[PDB]
Amino acid sequence: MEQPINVLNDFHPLNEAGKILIKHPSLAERKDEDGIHWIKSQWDGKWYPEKFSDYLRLHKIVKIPNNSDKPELFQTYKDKNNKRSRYMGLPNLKRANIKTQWTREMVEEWKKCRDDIVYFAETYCAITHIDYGVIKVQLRDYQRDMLKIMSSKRMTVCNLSRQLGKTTVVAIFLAHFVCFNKDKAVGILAHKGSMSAEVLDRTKQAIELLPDFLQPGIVEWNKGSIELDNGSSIGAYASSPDAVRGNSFAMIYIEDCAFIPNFHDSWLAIQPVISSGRRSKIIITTTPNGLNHFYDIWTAAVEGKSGFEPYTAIWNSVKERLYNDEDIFDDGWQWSIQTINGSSLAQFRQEHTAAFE
Ligand SMILES: Nc1ncnc2c1ncn2[C@@H]1O[C@H](COP(=O)(O)OP(=O)(O)OP(=O)(O)O)[C@@H](O)[C@H]1O
Repeated sequence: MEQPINVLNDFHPLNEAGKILIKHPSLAERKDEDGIHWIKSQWDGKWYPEKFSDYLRLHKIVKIPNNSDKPELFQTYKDKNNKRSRYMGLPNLKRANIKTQWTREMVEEWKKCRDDIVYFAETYCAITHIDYGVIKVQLRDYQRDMLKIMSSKRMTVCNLSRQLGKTTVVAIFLAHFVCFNKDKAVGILAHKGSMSAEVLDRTKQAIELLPDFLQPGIVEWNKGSIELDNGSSIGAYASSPDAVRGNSFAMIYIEDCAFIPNFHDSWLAIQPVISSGRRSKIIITTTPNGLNHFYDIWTAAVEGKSGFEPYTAIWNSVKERLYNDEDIFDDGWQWSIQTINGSSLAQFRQEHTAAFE
């Protein structure tokens, strides 16, 4: 007699020792509904179509309407044809201090965006589709949760895995912050100034696609910073105490925190900012890098020993990974095995499961 009767013959390297970290898909609940077969995921308890074709089919493909002739359709309207209203002849950018008249519905739609960040993102923000082109973004569940937390909590620390599309949500969040808040100076810090400039570029891209009524008048538009008519701005800097002390930020965003050398001095400098009577917001995102400065920040937050709200998302947050090479749902069995085999368990744990090793 070989292994017992009712024991699966499929094994996974992630289930390295007596502990089952990933359950085989054949053990999952199944059901038929809406004319197709569904399988329940062990990662979020949600139902997913068995066929990738259905998973894709169920996604809404909607383009960002191009309308520069009907102001009555203010939601998609942008007066680019009339260069006068344009910021230095720039078609997609609105000029500052341009006295304008609004209707009642316009004020309500503007307020709705100001108070519902997720609605704002999925109605006026977009991503580029390889073939369908530039379309409205359908936020992944983790992106939706991340947006809500960054917006509702004063200070947030995010421990993420790699390649989750997090820059997309950060850009949207920053665009939302400066477009619906007045006199807010935002500072983006990273190891290298060029890294911060990239985060700023993604944020500028989001603001550029916005319709006239949601888009603030542009006052400044540089590679290292921008300023809007409402007095809000964003600046890209290289992390250092000087950069922190050098400006009075209403919000500081730190990119890839665990990979910033000697971040300790920057962290110390940020303490007065945190404890300031102005109630500044602090947002940190990064993938882990061992037991260094970030591990200390993360642990304090998880332990509830600081004012930071912890948030985490790992490899299974990207649902396309839950379908195998044959376009069949397998809850990520194959994707994780190939990723581990192509690297190692240690690399996978750190890069894809946000472990501190
Ligand atoms: N919710 C989403 N729906 C569809 N596509 C998305 C979504 N979020 C991100 N993407 C796509 O993922 C791609 C990469 O995203 P992004 O640049 O944010 O990744 P990142 O956070 O910089 O990390 P990495 O570059 O390592 O993936 C983009 O081309 C974007 O179109």
